[PDB]
Amino acid sequence: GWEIITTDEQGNIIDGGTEHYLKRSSDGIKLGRGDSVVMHNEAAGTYSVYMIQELRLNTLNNVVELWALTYLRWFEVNPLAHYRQFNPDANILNRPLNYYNKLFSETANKNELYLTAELAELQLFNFIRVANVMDGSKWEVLKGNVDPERDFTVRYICEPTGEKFVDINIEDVKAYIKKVEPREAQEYLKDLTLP
Amino acid sequence: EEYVSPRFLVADGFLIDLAEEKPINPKDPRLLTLLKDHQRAMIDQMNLVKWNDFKKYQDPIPLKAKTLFKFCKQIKKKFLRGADFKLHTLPTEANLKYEPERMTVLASCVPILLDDQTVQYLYDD
Repeated sequence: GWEIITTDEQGNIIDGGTEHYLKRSSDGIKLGRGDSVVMHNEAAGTYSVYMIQELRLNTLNNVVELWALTYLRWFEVNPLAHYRQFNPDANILNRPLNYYNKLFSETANKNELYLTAELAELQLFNFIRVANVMDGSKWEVLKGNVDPERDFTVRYICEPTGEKFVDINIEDVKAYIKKVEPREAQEYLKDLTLP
Repeated sequence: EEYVSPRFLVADGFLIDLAEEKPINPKDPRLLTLLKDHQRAMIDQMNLVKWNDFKKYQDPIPLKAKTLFKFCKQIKKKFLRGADFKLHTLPTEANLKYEPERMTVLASCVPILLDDQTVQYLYDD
């Protein structure tokens, strides 16, 4: 129940002979490069969020591959790595490893996501809803009026293992992702977390 | 109370999944995907409630489990409340036996999906 829409740089192209996005027949949800989606994740037993990175039309197939960049949710952070980074005198620790689990779980904003450079193929039948992913400032605006099921904030890209946090402007990332070549885009975001 | 990872809380002999805000069978195959070695080790040394002991209880399950009810999403379900305030399952048909002291009540509880697709309910007495 999803349609494919192809356009030049602006107007649509007909079927009879270039950007791709998906449109839902039901309401008119548009999904394309830069949009974030909440996805059912059967293996994790909880939902995941991604930013769409490429709608690869697979002439290999006559089928559509929806590739996206994976967000981390709070519980996928490495709480020791996070603490040690943001407390420099906390690479010399003395606490139990489980204290760091309690501390992170208890103080983290559960709707703060962390970008990663890791791609996933997403299947449309697992799509739950569009994510509203805003930067740290836009998130101060909304504080007492956020919907914990749609509304998310991002401050960092980091490694898929939940460490090495680097400040990013998420709104700048969306615009970058919808401009440059996917392969170039992913490889650049991959370099953002390396010494 | 032990936070064996940022997602998983052990408290009151229950494993609590803090993303889903709900208890997990410690024997849930899904943990083979989610737990690290050291975290599985912790749980095995931890002495948890066996979810199988629930299987043929016909009424809901009363608990002293403060942390569990604090961190878990609850639904309201229709039950019969006795004179002692224990909840009992509603018979989905006429039961006939005079019980004037048992009354229909909408009570807060925590649903758990059992091994065999049977649903149980935990509540604090």
